[PDB]
Amino acid sequence: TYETFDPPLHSTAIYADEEEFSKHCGLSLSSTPPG
Amino acid sequence: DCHLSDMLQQLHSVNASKPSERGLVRQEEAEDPACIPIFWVSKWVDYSDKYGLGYQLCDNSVGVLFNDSTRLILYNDGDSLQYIERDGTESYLTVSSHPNSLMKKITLLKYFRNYMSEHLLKAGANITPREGDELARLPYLRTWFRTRSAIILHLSNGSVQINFFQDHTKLILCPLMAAVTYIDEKRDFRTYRLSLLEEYGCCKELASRLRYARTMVDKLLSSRS
Amino acid sequence: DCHLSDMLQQLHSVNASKPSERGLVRQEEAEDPACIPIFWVSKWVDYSDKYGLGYQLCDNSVGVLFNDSTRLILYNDGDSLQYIERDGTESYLTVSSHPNSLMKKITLLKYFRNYMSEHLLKAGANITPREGDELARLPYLRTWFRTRSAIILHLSNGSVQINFFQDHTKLILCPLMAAVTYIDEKRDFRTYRLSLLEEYGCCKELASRLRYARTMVDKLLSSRS
Repeated sequence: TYETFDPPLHSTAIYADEEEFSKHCGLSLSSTPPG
Repeated sequence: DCHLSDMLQQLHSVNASKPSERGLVRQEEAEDPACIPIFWVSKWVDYSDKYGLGYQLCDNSVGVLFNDSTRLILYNDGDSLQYIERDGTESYLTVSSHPNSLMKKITLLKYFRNYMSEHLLKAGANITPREGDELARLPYLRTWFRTRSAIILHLSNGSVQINFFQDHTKLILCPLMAAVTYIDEKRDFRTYRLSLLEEYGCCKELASRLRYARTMVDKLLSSRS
Repeated sequence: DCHLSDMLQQLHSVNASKPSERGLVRQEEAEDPACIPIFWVSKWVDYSDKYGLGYQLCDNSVGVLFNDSTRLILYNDGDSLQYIERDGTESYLTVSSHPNSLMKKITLLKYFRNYMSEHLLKAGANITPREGDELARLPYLRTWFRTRSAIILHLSNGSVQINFFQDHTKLILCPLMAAVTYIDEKRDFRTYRLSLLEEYGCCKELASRLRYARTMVDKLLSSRS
C-alpha cells in the first residue's frame, strides 16, 4: 500500500506457500524423475 | 475473564490425562466437524512499533488494535465500521459518512488492509466456518502478544488462537464449544472435542501444542491483574 | 567470452573431421578418464514463468538463476550462501545470518531444493568426479535456454551441458581440456578428448549430438556478443 508503510513483522507471505510452489514445479518442465 | 477460566480448566483436564501416553491413541475418534469455529485470524501485521497490530478475519473483515487501546473494524462490505473505545464502548458508523475524528484511523486501517491483501496468505482459506453473518456477531482482537515460538491472539468471543512461526501450525481454541481446531504443516484442518481427546488420546505434536496453549492461557490470565 | 570461443573451435574441428563417417571406428581409444569433470548439473526445474530456474550440481550444492539476473547458491554444508547480483557483486552470507533483504529469495531456494531432492533423479549418480573441494571453486549457472529437444546449461567455469529430453542422453563439454563426456541411455558415462575423436572416430549417436552442440554454442555466443 502506502510507500512508507513498511511493517517489520507480519503473518505468512503469499510467496511462502510451498504447497503451491511444489505443485507448479510438477506442472512445469523439470529434469528426469524416478520411474 | 470467565471464558479464559473455562479454557484453562478444559486444557488442564486434557493435559493432566497425558493424552499422548496411551497404549493406543485414537485421535480420529475425537473429531467433530460440527464444532468448526465461525471466526479465526487469517492474516495479521505487527506494526506495534508505530501504529499497532492489524489483522484480517476469515470473513475478510479487517481490524486494527491501535497503540492507544482503541480498535477499528471494517466489515467485509468495505464501508461499515465498528469503533471500540478504550473502556470497551462500541459505536457503529461508515467510511462514507466521513467522521472527521476517525479519518486518520480509517486511513491507517486501509493501509493494513491493502498490505494484507497484497502480500499475505489467507490462513484457513480451504475451509468453511460454521454459520453465516446473521448468526455471527463480529468479534474483535482483545489482546495479543508474541513469544519465541508463536503469536497469541485473544478474540472478544473467548476464542484463543496460536500461530507457531517454526512450522506454520496453528491452534484455534473455543471455550464455548470446549473444542480445539488444529492446522498442521500441510494446512489440513481438524476440530476436536477436548473431552474426547482426553478419552481417546492424541498424537505428541498436538499434545505438546496443547501444553503450550495452557501455558499461554495462564499468561493471559496473569496479565489480567 | 573466450571459453565459448575455444569450445566452438574444438567442436568445429571435430565435426569437420566427420568422426562417424569412417571405414573403422575405435571410439574407446579416444577415452581419457583423466578429463572426467568435477561439476555438472544433476537436477533442474524451470519455474521461469514466475521465479526462475533452480538446479542441483553433482556435489549436492544448489543454485537459482532468478528472473532478475541475480543468483543465490547454497553450498553442500546446508548453511553457507553466495549471492551474485546483476552487476557481478558477490556476497557470502548464510541462512542463519541472512539479511531481511534476501529472506524471500532464500525461502524460494529452499522450496526448489525441497522439490528437487524429493521428486527428481540425480544425473551422474554412478560418477566419481575429479579432484574435490580444494581449489575447486563452485560454479554457478551463467546462462541457460531450452529448445524443443534439449536444455542448454552454461556454467561459470566455461562448461556447457546439454540434456536431451526424449532419450535422456547428456553431453558435458569442458573447453579447458578439449574434452566431452557422454551419458548414454543406459546411464553409462564416458569422457573423450575431442581431438582424439577426430583421430579414432565415434558412433553416429555421439557425432550427431556434437553437431547439435556446436549450433547451441553458436547460439550462446550470438547472445553474448
